[PDB]
Amino acid sequence: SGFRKMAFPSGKVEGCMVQVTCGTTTLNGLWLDDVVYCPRHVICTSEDMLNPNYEDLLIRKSNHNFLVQAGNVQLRVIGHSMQNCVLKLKVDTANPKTPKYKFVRIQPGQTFSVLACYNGSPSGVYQCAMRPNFTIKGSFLNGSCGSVGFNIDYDCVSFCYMHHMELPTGVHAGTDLEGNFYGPFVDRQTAQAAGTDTTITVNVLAWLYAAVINGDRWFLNRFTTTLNDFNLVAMKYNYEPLTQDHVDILGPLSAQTGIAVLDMCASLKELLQNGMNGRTILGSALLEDEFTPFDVVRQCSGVT
Amino acid sequence: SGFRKMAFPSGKVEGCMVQVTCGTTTLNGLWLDDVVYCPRHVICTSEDMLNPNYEDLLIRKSNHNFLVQAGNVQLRVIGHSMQNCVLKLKVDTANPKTPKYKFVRIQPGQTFSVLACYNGSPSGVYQCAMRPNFTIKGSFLNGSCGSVGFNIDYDCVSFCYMHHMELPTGVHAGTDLEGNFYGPFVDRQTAQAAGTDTTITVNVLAWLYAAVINGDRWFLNRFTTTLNDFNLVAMKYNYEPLTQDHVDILGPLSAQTGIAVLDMCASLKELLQNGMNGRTILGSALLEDEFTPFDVVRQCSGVT
Ligand SMILES: O=C(Cc1cccc(Cl)c1)Nc1cncc2cccnc12
Ligand SMILES: O=C(Cc1cccc(Cl)c1)Nc1cncc2cccnc12
Repeated sequence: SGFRKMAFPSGKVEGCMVQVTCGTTTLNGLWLDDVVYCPRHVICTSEDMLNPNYEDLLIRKSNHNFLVQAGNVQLRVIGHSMQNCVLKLKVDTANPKTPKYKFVRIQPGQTFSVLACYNGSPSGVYQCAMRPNFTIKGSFLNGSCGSVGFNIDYDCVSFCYMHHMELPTGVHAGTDLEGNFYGPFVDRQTAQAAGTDTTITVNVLAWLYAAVINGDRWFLNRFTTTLNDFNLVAMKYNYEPLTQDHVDILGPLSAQTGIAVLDMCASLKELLQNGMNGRTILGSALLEDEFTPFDVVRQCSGVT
Repeated sequence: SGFRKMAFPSGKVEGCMVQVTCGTTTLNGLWLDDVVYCPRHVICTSEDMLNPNYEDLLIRKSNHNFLVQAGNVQLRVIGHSMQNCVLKLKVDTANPKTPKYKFVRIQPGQTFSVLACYNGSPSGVYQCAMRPNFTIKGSFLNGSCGSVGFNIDYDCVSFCYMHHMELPTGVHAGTDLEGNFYGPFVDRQTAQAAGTDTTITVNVLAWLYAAVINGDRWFLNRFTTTLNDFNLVAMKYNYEPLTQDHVDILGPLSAQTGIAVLDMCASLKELLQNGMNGRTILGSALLEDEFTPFDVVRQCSGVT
């Protein structure tokens, strides 16, 4: 019993973190096999970040300018290339601690763990969701660039995010491990619109099922709704429209609790229209959307 | 910017987890140097848990009855002893992955990370507080016994908690690494009073300072209070009385923000008396007490 914002164990990722320095900028890199991945803005000075021409800036750099240090040991750089917004530094030594891994592009609404790092050293781990507007509400300070987001399935780490930037609004933007930004962001010191965010409906429903499993049931009502009626309410409250694909992935939670997905939608509709009335659900006074249906089943079944 | 319920990176602890089996019960153990620590109830069957005489139950067991497996490799047990509610299994091999460590008894109100494990395998990591009533509001399923709580200072892991039991109320109880229960609990299948819990005032104030640092300032008011006046309000709302020792540990956060501790107490007093009025602070609609002043400074300064 109990329900927490649980992160994946970070050990497999801690073994991949290194410090990358170029000129006077230092950030984090991810060492997998014989390649170190890091944000390409490691080649910029603060003056360059205004409107950087990364191709020209990288031309002035050579392999010996990229200082890569894995804990205490120095790595020898034998190649460098820019792929989208990431630099790939080929090193002469394969990381002996490379776990089984994949590079994945996650969908908005999906969750992942972040291992926040500074100077190649891990500082903390937390769980978060990729917002529908492709930002993340992380906890990151200067020097955290190059920290990564990931998920783990048994022995395989699927890397989905590399941290690059904090918007003027205090939210975070980054790329997949091929250097493609999630969302419309560019790696420049310019104000950039994140765009309208929405609440991840399928995740709120999954968390309501997690509440029922853990004993919080006060919000269950005698009502039902339809996808159409629920979606009129979701529109009004800035929630993502619920589809049959979302109902389908909620199937296991519906079977576990015996509560039909549309009946749980009616509970969600009532909570959106009336609020919580000073009550809480799983220690929260708001509707939580950072747990996917897969996260709820994993946490409520103990997958290792 | 951003503020998350951040856990310590769990890699150093993942390297210590093993599976311990005795008879038909399997739980987790912590392998440090040549000793494996685990809850002593690993020697019980379900029938024994009613009123176990652990001394008699352990007398029927020999070294060869304790099966300890570290991932895939089997450990040879050359000694066993019971210390309070933990068993210490001496093994013939020192754990090569033993980090620098200490065994500490944490105070109520302090925080720590839990590495939830099943069958010696890590499943997730989360941050929590030891409640004033010596329970923890964890996320644990059957088989999670032996999972540990810890803090990390640079390269040293201070182990503070070993999980033992879930109370009928769904909250969790466990011991320090010398096997002493936190709180009045006994390792028996009997209903046990946890006792009145309270909100950790110093931690709510620390989190309010974290909110100001991260830009959430709507709750700041034109008022001040005294320790005596604030404590009348704290009494009414089931908050721990604030002392000068708590004001002293809030000093760094007061210096960072320029907000006197008693002025922040007046903000807390107003939030307790009026509620949040449908507003949020750091993504929460309630007053959070799972961040200590040290946690706030660590997260807002990036200690690795
Ligand atoms: O945003 C930047 C630097 C930057 C500037 C423009 C474009 C790009 Cl790609 C990167 N770095 C940081 C990341 N996360 C959090 C922060 C907190 C404080 C200060 N810097 C932070
Ligand atoms: O509480 C027990 C077993 C037990 C019974 C009596 C005394 C003692 Cl020391 C231990 N184990 C579990 C721990 N945490 C969470 C659980 C969730 C479901 C089922 N068991 C759980």
